[PDB]
Amino acid sequence: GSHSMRYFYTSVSRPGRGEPRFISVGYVDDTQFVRFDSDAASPREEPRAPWIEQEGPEYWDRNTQICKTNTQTDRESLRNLRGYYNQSEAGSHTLQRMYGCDVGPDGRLLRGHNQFAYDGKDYIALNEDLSSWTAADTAAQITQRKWEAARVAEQLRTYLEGTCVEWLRRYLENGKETLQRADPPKTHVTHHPISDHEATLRCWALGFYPAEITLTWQRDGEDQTQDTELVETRPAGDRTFQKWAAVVVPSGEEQRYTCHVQHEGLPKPLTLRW
Amino acid sequence: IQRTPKIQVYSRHPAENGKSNFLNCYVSGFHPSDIEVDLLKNGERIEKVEHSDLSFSKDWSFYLLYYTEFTPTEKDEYACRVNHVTLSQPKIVKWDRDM
Amino acid sequence: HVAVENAL
Repeated sequence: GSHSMRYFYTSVSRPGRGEPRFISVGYVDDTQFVRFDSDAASPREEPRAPWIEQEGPEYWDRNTQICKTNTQTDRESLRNLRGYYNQSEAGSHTLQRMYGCDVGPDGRLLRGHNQFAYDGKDYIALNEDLSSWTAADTAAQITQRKWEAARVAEQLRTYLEGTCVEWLRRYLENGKETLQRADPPKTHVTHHPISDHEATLRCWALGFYPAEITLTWQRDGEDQTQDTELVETRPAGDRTFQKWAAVVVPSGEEQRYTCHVQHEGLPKPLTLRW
Repeated sequence: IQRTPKIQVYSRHPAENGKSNFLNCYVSGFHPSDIEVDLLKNGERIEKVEHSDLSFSKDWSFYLLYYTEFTPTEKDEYACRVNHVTLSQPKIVKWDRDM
Repeated sequence: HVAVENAL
């Protein structure tokens, strides 16, 4: 894969209860490093990872200002969208944005991203060529025309190919001790009798990073996909992740089941048994 | 245009009676973002609860982690109570240390 | 953050 940086913006209107609230979080791969909340008393971009704390006041002032500007811009956008869709000012609406870069082994941009969603639906996205847009509907085509005329794609391309990957490389080096270190899962199998006839085997993967992982049960070397309960990968709360997979087995057949774990932190794929 | 939250209740570290730990309630895959989440001890709301900063997944659905420090015992019961526009009433999910 | 400002 490739290392990445992403910013996630969320603005939500609240008619009758003031202006829309803007929230921003930034990630390097699966590690959050900054946050901003427009409802805060003194709205500031704040550190969220140890390796970003070293950045100077100029960094925090600049990014705080951009977030303040983005707060106002999103409020204009929300107003604008309401008009495009002929919606009243009574209902709450949501605007989301994700953007960022993937850096390649040469240290150059591997792929750039910049996409928007309105009320949970794809609205407009910058294509991989970073020079054109994909608009979801007629409303988004109005936005497209504005952004074409304003040469938005070019400006973003410049950011993505330069600033973005430059700072990403910086973060990766400053936080190398954690960001460029893969923590393999601590794994085990538990056994939970359901009756005299069956029991649950649950395969655990705990304390791993990054979040990407594969957990599978096999019986006699055959995949048990459609019989396995796979929970969504979840945060431990300490910057690492958790996941488990479970299968119901006939009593006395436990030995025929094997759990298989793939993760970039492992020397090699694991096979587990009860 | 609305998606109901998935809910997982679990501890940061493998549960051990009498050992300090963290109780988590992970809500995800929901939209819109407004959501009410409470951690409960024996049916009573826990006061000191913090949550993560609002973020979202590739499909645009939101996720949040609510968490609090706790020391599990044999008889004490914990749960997560969630309300969302998509729910006709608060949903309660009990903490099972085996899950 | 990108310092490019354009309302939808």
